Amino acid sequence: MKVAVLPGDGIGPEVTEAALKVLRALDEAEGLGLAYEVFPFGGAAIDAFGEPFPEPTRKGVEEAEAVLLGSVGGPKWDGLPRKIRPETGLLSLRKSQDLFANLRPAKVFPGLERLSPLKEEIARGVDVLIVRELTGGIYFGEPRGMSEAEAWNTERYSKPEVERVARVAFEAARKRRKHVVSVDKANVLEVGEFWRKTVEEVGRGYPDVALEHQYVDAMAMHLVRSPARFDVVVTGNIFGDILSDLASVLPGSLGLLPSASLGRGTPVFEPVHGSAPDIAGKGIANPTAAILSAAMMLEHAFGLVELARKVEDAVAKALLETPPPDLGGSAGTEAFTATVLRHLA
Amino acid sequence: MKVAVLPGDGIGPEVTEAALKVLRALDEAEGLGLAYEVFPFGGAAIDAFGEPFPEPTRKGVEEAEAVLLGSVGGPKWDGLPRKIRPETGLLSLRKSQDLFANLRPAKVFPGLERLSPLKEEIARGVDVLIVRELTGGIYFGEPRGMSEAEAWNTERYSKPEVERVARVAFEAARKRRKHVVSVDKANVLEVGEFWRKTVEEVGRGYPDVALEHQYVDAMAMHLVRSPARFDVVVTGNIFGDILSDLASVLPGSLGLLPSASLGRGTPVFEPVHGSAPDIAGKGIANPTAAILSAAMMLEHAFGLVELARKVEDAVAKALLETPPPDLGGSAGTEAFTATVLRHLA
Repeated sequence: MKVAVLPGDGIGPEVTEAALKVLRALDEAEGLGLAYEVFPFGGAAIDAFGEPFPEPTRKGVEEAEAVLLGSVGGPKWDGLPRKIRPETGLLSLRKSQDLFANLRPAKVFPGLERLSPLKEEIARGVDVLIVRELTGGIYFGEPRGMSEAEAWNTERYSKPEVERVARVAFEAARKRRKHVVSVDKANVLEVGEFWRKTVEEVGRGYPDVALEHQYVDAMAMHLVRSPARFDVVVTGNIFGDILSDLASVLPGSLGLLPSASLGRGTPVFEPVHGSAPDIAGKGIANPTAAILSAAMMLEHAFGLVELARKVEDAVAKALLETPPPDLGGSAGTEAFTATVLRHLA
Repeated sequence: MKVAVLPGDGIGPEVTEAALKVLRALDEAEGLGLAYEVFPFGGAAIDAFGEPFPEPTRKGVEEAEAVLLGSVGGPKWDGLPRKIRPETGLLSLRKSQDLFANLRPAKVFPGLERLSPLKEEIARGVDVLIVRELTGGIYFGEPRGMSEAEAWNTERYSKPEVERVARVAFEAARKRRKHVVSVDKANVLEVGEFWRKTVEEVGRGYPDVALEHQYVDAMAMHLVRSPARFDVVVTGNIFGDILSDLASVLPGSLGLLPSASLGRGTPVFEPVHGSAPDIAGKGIANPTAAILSAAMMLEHAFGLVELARKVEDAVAKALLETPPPDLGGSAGTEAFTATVLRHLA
């Protein structure tokens, strides 16, 4: 199990090490053959190397089986040339490994329905994975322009772009509850219609996985009214962006959320939360998102789904047993990682 | 006050007459100079005339100051040629009057936070009006197509299309709480950027109204986390469609929602709910949406905002005092219209 570990900035070192504590603990207990090396990325790399993604890290990410990424970014680097800012190294990293699917799961863990914006009864059992196409669609479409008189942008998708994101949806669903919802605007848009028939054609290779389709405006409505009804959700890039952010607020605790970017090259697992420089070194940073990113790595980079589940369960019990300051408790980083390991043992 | 009344199908006759009872009651009490004539539309018109929008109604809508529209649609007409279906007469009606802005308000009335999907504390005080651009954007953009290899669609807007929907937002905000949020994707899209600077230029003529801008994916997140923060929301057509449906589920009682379509010609005020043929003639249909459409008519077609508010208040008190079957009570159509009139007197 070859991991490139890119802690980054701020709380990045702290939360990344908490996830490595879970992983080393599983490696001793099951013999996963863990091997990892820590590499400079982000602001630390700009300061030490002069660019956020230097060639040592490029090579190390190139040679690894997965990246456990921390958090990148800081005011010190915010004014730099776009070429070398922290935010841009994240895009260089995605590009180098041709990652075309962002996976953002939102889950209301047992006993934390209290944190949801939705009423308990709706929040109970939500566990949905949003698969967002990353490389195409309107942010990248041509033709595009603006004049004094008008502006234009093109939502364009080819059969390969849809097909590849559809297979990561289908494959992900097999590792969870065997249901996929593809979301489109097939009733008004050619893109919609084309997307739908390409996912339905791809669906055929996955007989063991159910597929239905929803129009995006009905899908936003269901994500507030009955989000517990969904397992995996797949859609294009801008709708994936709108629907991953919609689903992200449903647990009501944004710092808990893990992320993964999957593609042709080395996959990247990271927390959705930023580098939170303001509390770096205090040992209060909530590691839940970084430990859950480690769990997504086991599931999606090594196929160790059952291990991923076990880690999630330990996290779930820990959030109840010694809630972090974010959930109104007092358990600092170490203390919280400890009760996860304590449930893991 | 010249009104063309188009009751339509199913519960259309029943709920439309309940709204006319409120209006005749205000007309006697204040001397509004109410004048209305009832015209065939929808399925009733297909059956009597052979088309859902016949020339008598076209002319009557042409000569009126506002349309109070009921609900249109029925299985009997669902198989007909697209040219003459009920759904298509609604589009012919919009076209004839060049209505370019759909206004959908979602409001959690006092004491009905219980019905919301969101926790009480978030649902309390939500009252947001979504203004959706109706004529342009991607559903209508050229170029558009599909081949075996790819599909394409164009999100295109000209300075006039944005400018006109922006002024109905600004004007609507003046009649409520003096704040507008315009929503875009200005950070990635040319359309976004262009939309933003055209609304900010239009904002200048409305010094008495505040303007801020939000990216759509952040705006979906806020509509679940703090929707009470917003007065009027304006955006393009597909985002207006996604965000009007998102906000519509927040009261948790879809049958209550009024709608208005505003433009160059005669404005149309209607309930969001369909014709509900199954309960037509039973006198159980909830009139709240049709009475609230009458109130939106007073506000947006005649500028009688204070009267509109008074009607809304009577509705609010009535929903608490004699809740309809939909809110778990027993008050049928008549009974509920009566306690509105009783608060209105």
